[PDB]
Amino acid sequence: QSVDQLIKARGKVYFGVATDQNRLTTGKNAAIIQADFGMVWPENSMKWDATEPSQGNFNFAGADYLVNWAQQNGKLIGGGMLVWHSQLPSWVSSITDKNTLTNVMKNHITTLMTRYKGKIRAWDVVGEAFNEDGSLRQTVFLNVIGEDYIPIAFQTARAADPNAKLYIMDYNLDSASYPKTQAIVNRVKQWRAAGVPIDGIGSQTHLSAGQGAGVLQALPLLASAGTPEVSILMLDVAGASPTDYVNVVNACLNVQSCVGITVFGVADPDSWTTPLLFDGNFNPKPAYNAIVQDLQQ
Ligand SMILES: O=[N+]([O-])c1ccc2nn[nH]c2c1
Repeated sequence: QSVDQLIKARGKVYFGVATDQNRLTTGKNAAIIQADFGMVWPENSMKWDATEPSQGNFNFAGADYLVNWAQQNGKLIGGGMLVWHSQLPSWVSSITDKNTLTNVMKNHITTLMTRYKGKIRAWDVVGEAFNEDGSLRQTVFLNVIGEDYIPIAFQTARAADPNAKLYIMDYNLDSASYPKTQAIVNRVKQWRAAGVPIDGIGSQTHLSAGQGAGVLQALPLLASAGTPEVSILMLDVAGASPTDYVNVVNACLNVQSCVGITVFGVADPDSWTTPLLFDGNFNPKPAYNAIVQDLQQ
């Protein structure tokens, strides 16, 4: 059975998966994605290192491949990460001038979003902008542009493609008692009150064993920021316990603004702790069956 079809029948938009050309050309990834997932996200092909490895010299081959594959197979598409401190070319981090970096960041956002205009359901505009204590991570963007880099990124993205849902995403938003979760909520509330177009908070849900339970409280907390949408993304779970996976699914089911869930790959050997839903033989694991059973009605 298809977790995407079943979650849609529960009123959600999609059950998605991260992938890219190297997965879709090998093994059973394409067949599993065709059958079981309604949205694809690029594991790497839309990050800054892949798409703009030297300034103004864009490489769209991998991103084009994924977008084309998705359209041919009837899948929704997400993109990202537009602004991130990891996988960032040295030519970017070497910039110390505010105007220069602002213009570079805007051009990077606008170029990618314009190329795929109208084809992308949601973009991860800014990723991993928070320290664990809830302060803002001191990246080149923060240090050179200042705190306005987040407003600027979102305003630029909205102008480039107003069809897309614009997300901020972060990890360790899995417990309501951890400072980072309330901190991003507070800053997103404030940004939106200032007119910044943040449509979504995406929770990069990389769990250890037993951490699914806390998501039942953390995801409603994220939704209290008042964004149009929240989502689970890059989901994986060390040990792949059905209990942890079912808890995350139920958290999304319980939150009206949660639009869907994306799992961080297909088969365990291709994971970034056997933490995915398909084994090395590309067979569904107990956690996959448990999600199916939970979503059936
Ligand atoms: O939901 N995802 O797994 C996922 C993977 C790669 C991404 N890049 N930007 N957003 C992403 C989400």
